[PDB]
Amino acid sequence: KLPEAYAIFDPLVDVLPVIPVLFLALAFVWQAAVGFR
Amino acid sequence: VIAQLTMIAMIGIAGPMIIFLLAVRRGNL
Amino acid sequence: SYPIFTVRWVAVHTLAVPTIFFLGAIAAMQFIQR
Amino acid sequence: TTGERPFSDIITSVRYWVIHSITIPALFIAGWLFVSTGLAYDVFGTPRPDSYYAQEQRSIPLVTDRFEAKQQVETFLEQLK
Amino acid sequence: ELVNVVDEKLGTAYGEKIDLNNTNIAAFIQYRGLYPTLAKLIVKNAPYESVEDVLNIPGLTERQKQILRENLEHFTVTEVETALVEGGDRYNNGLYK
Amino acid sequence: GLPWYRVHTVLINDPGRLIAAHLMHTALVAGWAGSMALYELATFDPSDPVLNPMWRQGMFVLPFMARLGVTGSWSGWSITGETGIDPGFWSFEGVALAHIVLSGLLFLAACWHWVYWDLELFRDPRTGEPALDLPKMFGIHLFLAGLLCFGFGAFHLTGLFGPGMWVSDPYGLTGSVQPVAPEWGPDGFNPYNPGGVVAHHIAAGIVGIIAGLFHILVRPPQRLYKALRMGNIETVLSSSIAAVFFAAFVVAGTMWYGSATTPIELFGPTRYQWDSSYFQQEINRRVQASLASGATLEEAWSAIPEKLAFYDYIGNNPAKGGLFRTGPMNKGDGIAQAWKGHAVFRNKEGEELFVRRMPAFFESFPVILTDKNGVVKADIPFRRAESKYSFEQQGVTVSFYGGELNGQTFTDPPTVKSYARKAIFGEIFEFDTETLNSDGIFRTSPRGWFTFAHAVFALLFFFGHIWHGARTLFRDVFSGIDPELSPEQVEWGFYQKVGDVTTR
Amino acid sequence: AELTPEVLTVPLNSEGKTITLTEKQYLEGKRLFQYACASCHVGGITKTNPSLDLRTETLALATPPRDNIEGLVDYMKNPTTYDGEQEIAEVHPSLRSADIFPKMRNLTEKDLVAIAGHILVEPKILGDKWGGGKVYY
Amino acid sequence: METLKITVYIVVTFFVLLFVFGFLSGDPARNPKRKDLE
Amino acid sequence: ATNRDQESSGFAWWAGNARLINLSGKLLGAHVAHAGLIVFWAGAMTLFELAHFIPEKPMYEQGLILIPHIATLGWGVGPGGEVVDTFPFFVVGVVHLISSAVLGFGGVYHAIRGPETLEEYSSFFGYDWKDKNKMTTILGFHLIVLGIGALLLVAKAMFFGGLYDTWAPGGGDVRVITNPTLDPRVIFGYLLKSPFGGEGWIVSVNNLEDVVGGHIWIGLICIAGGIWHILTTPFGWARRAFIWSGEAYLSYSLGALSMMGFIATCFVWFNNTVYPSEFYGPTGPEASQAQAMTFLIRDQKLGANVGSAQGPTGLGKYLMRSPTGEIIFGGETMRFWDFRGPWLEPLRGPNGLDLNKIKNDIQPWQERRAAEYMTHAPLGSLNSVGGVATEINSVNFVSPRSWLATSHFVLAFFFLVGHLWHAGRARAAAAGFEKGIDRESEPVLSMPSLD
Ligand code: CLA
Ligand code: CLA
Ligand code: CLA
Ligand code: CLA
Ligand code: CLA
Ligand code: CLA
Ligand SMILES: CC1=C(/C=C/C(C)=C/C=C/C(C)=C/C=C/C=C(C)/C=C/C=C(C)/C=C/C2=C(C)CCCC2(C)C)C(C)(C)CCC1
Ligand SMILES: CC1=C(/C=C/C(C)=C/C=C/C(C)=C/C=C/C=C(C)/C=C/C=C(C)/C=C/C2=C(C)CCCC2(C)C)C(C)(C)CCC1
Ligand SMILES: CC1=C(/C=C/C(C)=C/C=CC(/C)=C/C=C/C=C(C)/C=C/C=C(C)/C=C/C2=C(C)CCCC2(C)C)C(C)(C)CCC1
Ligand SMILES: CC1=C(/C=C/C(C)=C/C=C\C(C)=C\C=C\C=C(C)\C=C\C=C(C)\C=C\C2=C(C)CCCC2(C)C)C(C)(C)CCC1
Ligand SMILES: [Ca+2]
Ligand SMILES: [Ca+2]
Ligand SMILES: [Cl-]
Ligand SMILES: [Cl-]
Repeated sequence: KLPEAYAIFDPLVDVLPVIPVLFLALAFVWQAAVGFR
Repeated sequence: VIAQLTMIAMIGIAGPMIIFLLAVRRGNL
Repeated sequence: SYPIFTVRWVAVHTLAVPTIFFLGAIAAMQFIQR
Repeated sequence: TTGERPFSDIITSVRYWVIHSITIPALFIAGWLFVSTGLAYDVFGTPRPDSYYAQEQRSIPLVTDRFEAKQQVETFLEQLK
Repeated sequence: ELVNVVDEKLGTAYGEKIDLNNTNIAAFIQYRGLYPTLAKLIVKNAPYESVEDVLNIPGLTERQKQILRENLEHFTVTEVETALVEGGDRYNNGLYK
Repeated sequence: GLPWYRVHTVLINDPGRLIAAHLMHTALVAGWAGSMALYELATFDPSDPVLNPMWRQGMFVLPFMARLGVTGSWSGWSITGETGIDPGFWSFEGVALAHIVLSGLLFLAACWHWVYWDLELFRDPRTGEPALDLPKMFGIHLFLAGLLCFGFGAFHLTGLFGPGMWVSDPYGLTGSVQPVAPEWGPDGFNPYNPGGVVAHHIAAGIVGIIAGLFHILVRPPQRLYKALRMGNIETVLSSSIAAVFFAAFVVAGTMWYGSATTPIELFGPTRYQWDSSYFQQEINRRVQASLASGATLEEAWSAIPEKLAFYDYIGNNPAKGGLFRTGPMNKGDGIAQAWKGHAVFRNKEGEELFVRRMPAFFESFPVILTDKNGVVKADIPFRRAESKYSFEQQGVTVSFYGGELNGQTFTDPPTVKSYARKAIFGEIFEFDTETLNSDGIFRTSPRGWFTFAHAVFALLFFFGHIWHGARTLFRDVFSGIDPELSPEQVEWGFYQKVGDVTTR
Repeated sequence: AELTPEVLTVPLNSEGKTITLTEKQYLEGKRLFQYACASCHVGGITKTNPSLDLRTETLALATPPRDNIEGLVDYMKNPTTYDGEQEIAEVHPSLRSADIFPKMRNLTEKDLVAIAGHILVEPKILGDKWGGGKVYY
Repeated sequence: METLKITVYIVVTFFVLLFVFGFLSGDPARNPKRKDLE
Repeated sequence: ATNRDQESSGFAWWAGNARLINLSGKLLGAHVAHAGLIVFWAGAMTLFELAHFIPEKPMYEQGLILIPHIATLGWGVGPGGEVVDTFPFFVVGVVHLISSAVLGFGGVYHAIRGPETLEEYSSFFGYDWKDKNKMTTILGFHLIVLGIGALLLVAKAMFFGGLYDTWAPGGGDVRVITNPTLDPRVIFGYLLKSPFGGEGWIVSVNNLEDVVGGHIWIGLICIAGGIWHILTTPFGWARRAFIWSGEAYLSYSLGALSMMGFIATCFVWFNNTVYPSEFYGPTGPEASQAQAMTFLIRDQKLGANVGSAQGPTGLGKYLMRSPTGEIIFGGETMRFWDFRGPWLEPLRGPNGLDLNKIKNDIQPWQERRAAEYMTHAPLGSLNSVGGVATEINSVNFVSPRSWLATSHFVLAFFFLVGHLWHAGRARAAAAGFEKGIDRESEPVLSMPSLD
C-alpha cells in the first residue's frame, strides 16, 4: 500500500500505468482528424 | 469502483479533447 | 438522392440488431453470481 | 459505386445518430433484461447455478434414450425438487 | 511357468492387510498413530517372522507398544518380495496422488 | 500439344472412338470381375460357414454373387454348407468364366469401333458434322434401363423366373437365397425389408419405362437445352457423375448401417450390433428362456449356436480394423475354430462378476469387473502398490458354460486374468493363428472395406462433378477470358444488372 | 443444488458439536485458503507430501483428530505430524512460525476458523475430487 | 578426440574470417546502382 | 504544415514517422516525448505495484516486476529480502512520474511548437545523418552518459548502502561491496565463457563483486569510448564497411537491442544473483531441484537410504551422477545439475552433493525454501492460473521470471525483424532502388542468362 496520506489517491494510482497505451490510441484519433493524409 | 471509472474517463477524454479543440480552432493538426 | 431501405440495409440490420442485443445480454451475464 | 448511400455519409449524419442513440441502447438494454430477468434460462433450458444437480446428487443428468429423451429431461428437472 | 510375483502376492495377505515385510510405507496412513514414527521404525526393522515381532523393536515407548498392539489385527507378514523392497520402493513406490 | 491430363479429350467429338473407349473400359471392368472371382475361388475355404464364412476370409465379390442367388460351385459345395448340390452352369466359376468371355468380346468390339470410327450414324444429317442427340439417347437408355429394372424385380427377385435374393433371420443364422414377394405397403420403404427392394424394382422399373418413352418422344424445352448446354456431352458427364456419387454415398450408407441388401452373413455384422450389444441381448434372452424351461446352466449355454456366439465378438466388428492392416480378418485374430463357451466370473464370496466390454473406439482397454449393478469388484491393476481390486485379492475365478470348456472352472489367477482379457472382446474363441501366420491385430471385414472405398470414391466424384459442371457452363471462357473485356462490365454502377449490357 | 446451511454445517469438535458457517464465512475461507495454503494444498492434496491429503476421513484418522474446526485451528497454530509425535511449525506455516512464514502474520482467529471451515466443507461439495489429485480433475 | 577438436576449430575460424573480411571488403559498393556510399 | 501528407513527404500515414527523418527538431520532440513515456511508465507502474503491495506476501506472489528491481538495489529490504520500508519504492515511483511531466513537456514543445529543423538554429544541436563526425560525437556524448550511469550502480553498491546479496553469509541480506573484482581476466573471462550448459556466458555471474567490478570496467570503457568518438572521426575501413544514414543507424541499434533482449530473457530465466529468487521467485531449474530436495527430505525422514535408493530405470531415485561424475539430484532434474542457489550449496561438497551432509546437516530453513520454491515453480497459464497446464483453478500465480522472459523474447524477436527490415531498406535506399526497379534499366536484363 501507499503511505496513509496518499490513500485517497489509490483509484488514480490504479489507472495511471495504462496511460502510455492511450498515447498510441491518441495517435490514431489525431490521424483520423486529419483524414490519414 | 466509481472513482476509478471517473479518473479513466477524464484522462481518456483528455486526448480527443486536445484534438477536438485544435480542430475547432483551425489548429496546426 | 439516395434510397433508404435497400437489400444492403436489410443485410446490415439482420447482422446488427441481433448483435447489439446479444452483446447486452452477455454484459448482463458478466455480473451473475453463483 | 452501386447506388446505395455511402456508409460514411450515413454514419456522419445527424439523423442517423438521432435514430440510433435511441435504437442501439434500446437493443442493448433489451438484451441485458433478457438475461437479468432470467428469461434466457427459461427459453433455452439452460440450468441456473442452482439447477445443475439436486442437493446431494453428483451424477450427470445424461440423456440415454432417443425417443423418450424429452421425458427423461423433464424427469431430471422434477428431481430438482 | 512364468508368474508375475506382485500380482501373485496380491493373492496373499499382502492384498488384504499391511504387510510389515513388503507394503510401501504410505499405507500406514490408513490407521491412527502409525505414521510417520512407527511406520519408519517398522520398515527400518523389517523383515519379521510374525506380526507380534513388531513389538520387539528397540527403544519403543509404552504408548507406541500400545498403538502397535491395537493395530496388529491390521498387519500381516509374508515372505519378503525382492521386487517390492528393492530400490527403496517401500519408502517411495513412485505413487503419488 | 495436349497436356497429359487432357489426352482423352480427343474423344469429345468422336462418338465412334468414344464408344470404343467405353467398350474397352467395360471390358476391363468385366475382366476385373472375372479375375477377382477366380482369385477368391482360388483362396476361399468353404469348409466352415459357421466360424470361417466368406467375410472372415476377405471375400469381396463372392458375397455379391451370393446375394443374387449364386451359392454353389461346380466342385459341389455351397456357401450355406451343403454337399452334393449341382448348381448348374451358374456356379461361381460359371459366373467368372462368363465375365471373362464378356470381357473378351467387349475388347474385340472396342477394336472394331476404334478402327471404324467414321460411321454415318454419328454425323448430323444436316451439317454433316459429328453429333450425338443426347436427350433422345437419354430416352432410349432410360427406357432400356426401365425394362431391365422391371424385369429384374418381377422375374429374378420374385423367383418367377430367377433365383430370388439372399434373406435371413434377424440374427443372420439361417441365411439362404429365397424368392421374395414385393411389399406394396409402407414397410416397403423399410430398408431391412427385402420385399421393399422387389417392389422398388418393379415400380421404379415401370416409372423408368414411362419416363424413357417420354424422353424419346418429347424434345427438351429451349430454355433448358440452352441453360444445361444439352448439345455439349460434358453436361451429361457432369450430371451423370453427380448421380453416381449420390448412388455411391447411398451404398456406403446401407453397407455401414446394414440393410436387406447388405446381409451380415455375406458382409459380416455391423459396428452398431456391437454398440447396442444386439447379439449379447439375444443370447441372454435364449439362455433365460432355457433356464426357465428347467435347463441347467450348462445345458442352457450349450444350446447357444456357435454362429450366434461368434456374432457377439468384437473381432468381427468392422470398426476394429486398420487402413494398412491388410487382408482377411483371419490374418488378424486367426481362423476361428470353436467357441470356448461363455465365461462366468465370480469372486471369493461367489458373486457373479461382469467384465466391462471394449468399445469400438479403443485400440486397447483395461480389464474391469463389476457386479450386476455396476459396482467395481475386480480389475487388473496397472500400479500394484495401492491395488485394492486385484483378481488375487478378490479371489476371482472363471467357470465356462457351453463350448469347448463347458463345465470347467479355473482358479489360478494367471488363467482367470487371461480369460478376462479375452472377455473384454465378448464371447471367447479358439483360433488357428499358425495357418496364416496371424499377427494378432484386428482387421476389418468386407463391409468396412466396401464402405471405405465407396465413401472415398463418392467424395472424390463430388470434385469430378464440380469440375465438369464448371467446364460445361464455362466452355466459352476456359482458354481464358475475353481479351477485349470492357472495364465497365466489371466496375460497379454501370449496369443495373450485372453482366447485362442492355442495362446501362 | 445449492450451498445450503446444512452443507455449511460442520463438526466444531470431536464431542458432537457442529457450527453452521455463513456463505460469507465460506467465501472468506476459500479466499484465505487460496492465500495461505493452496500453493501446496490446491484441490485438497499436498504437493510437497502427496501421502497426506485434506480429505475428511484422513483428517479424522490424524492424531489428534483434525476432522473438526478446533483440530484444524490447532493445527494452524501448532502443526504436528500425522501421529502427533513431533511439532513441525518450523517447516510448516503456522501462527507459531509466522516469523518464518510471513503470510500467517495477519491471519486472525476468525481467519483460521474460516480456513478450517473451507477445508471441511469443500469435500462435502466436490467429493472424491477433493484430495483426489489429477485422477479426479 | 583433441585432433578432431583442433581441426574443427581451425575450419570454423577460417570460414568465419572469410565471412567477416568478406563483408568488410566494400560490400555496400557491390550493387547494380549507386556504388559511392563511403 | 511542411511535409505532413504523402504527396509532399513520399510517406503514407502508416509510415508517418519516416516523414521525420530530416526534421531534427520534431524528431528530437518525438524522442524526448517517448523518453517521457518510458519514465512515465516506470513511475505509474511503481506506484501501482506499491498500492497493490501486501508486504508480508512474497513479491513474486503479487505480480511485481519493478519493486523487485528496486529491492535488488538494496532499497526497502532487509534480511531474507523481507520488506522493512516501502518508502524508497514510493520515492522511485513518484520521482519518475514527476520527471515524466518534464520530458513530456520538452517533447511536446519540440514536436509541435519548437523549430522544425535545428541546423539553422544551432550548429551544435543541428545535424546531418550523413555527417559521420557529428554522429560519432553525439554517440560519444551518449556513451559518456551511460558510463556515468554504470558508475551510479557502482556508487550505490560501494558507498550508498550496497546491494541485496542473496549469497550473503548466514542468509540473504543487503551488503556493501568493498572489494569489487577488477582483475580483467575474471571480468572478460565472463565474456569468453560458453553460452551452453554449465557455462552460461555472462548469465553465469554469481557474485556481486564480479557484477560491481564489471560495472567499473563498463563505466570506464564507455566514458573512454565516448571521449574517443568525440575526438575522432570514422576510419576508412569503417567508412567502406557501413551504410551512413538515419535508417541504417536505426537498424544497427535495432539489432543491438534485439540481442540485448535475448540476453535479458536468459538472464531473468537462469540467473538468481542479480535476479534474487526472494524477489523474483525460483528459476525453473531452481524449482525442479527444489522438488528433488523436498522429496529426498521427506523420504529420508521416513527411513529411506537416499544414497542407495535405486530408481525404476536403474538410476538413483534421489541421487545420481552427472556426465562428469558429480553427485546430482536424480529424476528429470538431472538436466538442472548446473543450478546453484544459497539454500542448496551447504549440502554441496567437492564431488557434488554430499551424502553425509544430506543425512545429517539439512536445516529446517532449507526444507522450507525447497518446499516454497517447488510450489512456486515458474509454470502458469496466461490468465495466471498457477502450476501445470492440467492444474485446476485455485492459485493465482504466474512467476515474474516468466512474464519478463516471455515479454522480452517477444520484444527481442520483433526487434530482430525490425533490424532486418530497416537494414535492408537502408541498403536499398542508399543504393537507390528502395522504391522499386527502374523499368528502362532493370539490372537483371543486363546480366547474362544463368543457362
Ligand atoms: C471397391 C474396391 C475394392 C474393395 C472394397 C476391396 C476389398 C477387399 N479385397 Mg480387393 N481388390 C480390388 C478392389 C477392391 N478390394 C481390386 C481393384 C483388386 C485388383 C488389384 C483387388 C485385388 C484384391 C486382392 C488380390 C485381394 C483383395 C482382398 C480384398 C480384401 C482385403 C482389403 C484390403 O486389405 O485392402 C487394403 C487397402 C489399402 C491398403 C488401401 C489402399 C490405399 C491406396 C494405396 C491409397 C493411394 C493414395 C494415392 C496414391 C494418393 C494420390 C494423391 C494425389 C492425388 C495427390 C477386401 C475384402 C484380399 C483378400 O483378402 O482376398 C481374399 C486379397 O487377397 N483384393
Ligand atoms: C465417369 C467418370 C469420369 C469421366 C468419363 C471423366 C472424363 C474426362 N475427365 Mg474427369 N474426372 C472424374 C471422372 C470422370 N472424368 C472425376 C471423378 C474427377 C475428380 C477426381 C475428375 C477430374 C478431372 C479433371 C481434374 C480433369 C478431368 C478431365 C477429363 C477428361 C480428359 C481425361 C484425361 O485426359 O485424363 C488422362 C489420364 C491419364 C493419362 C492418367 C490418369 C491416372 C489416374 C489419376 C490414376 C490411375 C487411375 C486408374 C487407372 C483408374 C482406376 C479406376 C477408378 C474408378 C477406381 C475427360 C473428358 C480433364 C479435362 O477436363 O481436360 C480438359 C481434366 O482436367 N477430369
Ligand atoms: C456443393 C454442392 C454442389 C454444387 C456447387 C453444384 C454445382 C453444379 N451442379 Mg449440382 N449437384 C449437387 C451439388 C452441387 N452441385 C448434388 C448434391 C447433386 C445430387 C446428385 C447434384 C446434382 C446435379 C445435377 C444433376 C446437375 C448438377 C449441375 C450443376 C451445375 C449447375 C448448377 C445446378 O444445377 O445446381 C443444382 C442445385 C443445387 C445443388 C441446390 C439444391 C438445393 C436443394 C434442392 C435444397 C434441398 C433442401 C432439403 C429438401 C431440406 C431437407 C434436408 C434433409 C436432410 C432433412 C453446377 C456446376 C448440372 C450440370 O452440371 O450442368 C452443367 C446438372 O445437370 N448438379
Ligand atoms: C511515441 C509515439 C509517437 C511520437 C512521439 C510521434 C511524434 C510525432 N509524430 Mg507521430 N505517429 C505515431 C507515434 C508517435 N509520433 C504513430 C503511432 C503514428 C501512426 C498512427 C504516427 C503517425 C505520424 C504521422 C502520420 C506523422 C507523425 C508526425 C509526428 C510529429 C509531429 C506531430 C504533429 O505535427 O502534431 C499535430 C498534432 C497536434 C497539434 C495535436 C496534439 C498533439 C500533442 C503532441 C499531444 C500531447 C498530449 C500530451 C498528453 C500533453 C502533455 C503536456 C504536458 C507535459 C504539459 C511528431 C514528432 C508527423 C510528422 O512527421 O511531421 C513532420 C506526421 O506527419 N506521426
Ligand atoms: C535530449 C534532451 C534535450 C535536447 C538535446 C534539447 C535541445 C535543445 N533545447 Mg530543449 N528541452 C528538453 C530536452 C532537450 N532539449 C526538455 C526535457 C525540455 C523541458 C524542460 C526542454 C525544453 C526546451 C525549451 C523550452 C527550449 C529548448 C530549446 C533547446 C535548444 C537549446 C538548448 C540550449 O541552449 O541549452 C544550453 C544549456 C543550458 C541552458 C544548461 C543546461 C542545464 C542542464 C538541464 C543541466 C542538467 C543536465 C543533466 C545531465 C540532464 C540529465 C537528465 C536525464 C536524467 C534525463 C536545443 C535545441 C530551446 C529552443 O529550442 O529554442 C527555440 C527552447 O526554447 N528546450
Ligand atoms: C554504442 C557504443 C559504440 C559505438 C556505436 C561505436 C561505433 C563505432 N566505433 Mg567504437 N568504441 C566504443 C563504443 C562504441 N563504438 C567504445 C566504448 C570504445 C572504447 C573501448 C570504442 C572504441 C573504438 C575504437 C578504438 C574504434 C571504434 C570504431 C568505431 C566505428 C566502427 C566500429 C565497428 O566497425 O565495429 C565492428 C567491430 C569489429 C570490426 C570488431 C571485430 C568483430 C568481432 C569478430 C565481433 C565479436 C563480437 C561477437 C558479436 C561476440 C561478443 C563477445 C566477444 C567479446 C567474445 C564505429 C563508428 C573505430 C573507429 O573508426 O574509430 C573512429 C575504431 O577504430 N571504436
Ligand atoms: C437459431 C434459432 C433460429 C434463428 C435465430 C438467429 C438467426 C439468431 C440471430 C442473431 C445473431 C446474428 C447473434 C448476434 C451476435 C454477435 C455477438 C454475440 C456479439 C459481438 C462482438 C464482438 C464481441 C466483437 C469483438 C472482438 C472481435 C471478434 C472483433 C474485433 C476485436 C474485438 C475485441 C472487438 C430460429 C429463431 C429461426 C428458430 C430456431 C432457433
Ligand atoms: C509527439 C506526439 C505523439 C506523442 C505525445 C507524447 C509521447 C507526448 C508525452 C509525455 C508524457 C509522459 C506526458 C505526461 C504525464 C506526466 C504528469 C502530468 C506528471 C505529474 C504527476 C502527478 C500529478 C503526481 C501526484 C502524485 C503525488 C506526487 C504522490 C502520489 C499520488 C499522486 C499520483 C497524486 C502522438 C502519439 C500523440 C502523436 C503526435 C505527436
Ligand atoms: C557489468 C557486467 C560485467 C562486465 C561486462 C563486460 C566487460 C562485458 C563487455 C564489452 C564488450 C567487448 C561487449 C561486446 C561485443 C561487441 C559487438 C556486439 C560486436 C559486433 C560487431 C559488428 C556488428 C560488425 C558487423 C559486420 C562485420 C561482422 C563484418 C563486416 C561488415 C559489418 C562491420 C557490418 C560482468 C559480465 C563481468 C559481470 C556482470 C556485470
Ligand atoms: C479376347 C478373346 C478371348 C479371351 C478374353 C480374356 C483372356 C479374358 C479377360 C480380362 C482379363 C483376365 C483382364 C482384366 C481385369 C483386371 C483390371 C482391369 C483391374 C484393375 C485394377 C484396379 C483399377 C485397382 C487400382 C488401385 C490399386 C491397384 C490397389 C488399391 C487401390 C485401387 C483399388 C484403387 C475369348 C476366349 C473370351 C474369346 C473372345 C476373344
Ligand atoms: Ca450464492
Ligand atoms: Ca506366429
Ligand atoms: Cl489416500
Ligand atoms: Cl523427477
